[PDB]
Amino acid sequence: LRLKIYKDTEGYYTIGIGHLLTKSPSLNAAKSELDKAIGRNTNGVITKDEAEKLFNQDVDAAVRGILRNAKLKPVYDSLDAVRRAALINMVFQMGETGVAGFTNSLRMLQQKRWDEAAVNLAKSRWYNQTPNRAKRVITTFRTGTWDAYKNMDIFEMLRIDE
Ligand SMILES: [Cl-]
Ligand SMILES: [Cl-]
Repeated sequence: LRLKIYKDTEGYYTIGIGHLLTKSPSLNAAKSELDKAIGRNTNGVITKDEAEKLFNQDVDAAVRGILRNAKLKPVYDSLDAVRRAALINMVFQMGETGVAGFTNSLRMLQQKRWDEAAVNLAKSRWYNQTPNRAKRVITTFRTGTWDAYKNMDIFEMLRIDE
């Protein structure tokens, strides 16, 4: 959808399907990151094919972040496939270290206390800053369904949220 550099909900330079380029306030710094990611002089604009390539890599990266993380892996391993997509969604948005910080929520999720996990996940900066997205992800954790995305797989889910 967005094939030119934009800022994300935190004001950070981004392109494509939520591909964060840099936290630097320099648009030139962001353009340099873009060119390095794409492998050419893009001047701040990419193709659809390029956007989808970065997206595939970014999803892979989020899965790899979980599997390499001592706190996230055992939660991920305990979840069914639909709830695993909710966890990948969080990591995609906030990064592995950020999600690994939800210690209490992760525990509740591992215990399969879905309603209590949902309540705990909402007492977060995440929820207060991106409540509609957070509500969709949380409903996914609570129900183990894709109901919140009705009007599926992790790629489609992120295409919707991002
Ligand atoms: Cl992202
Ligand atoms: Cl709580």
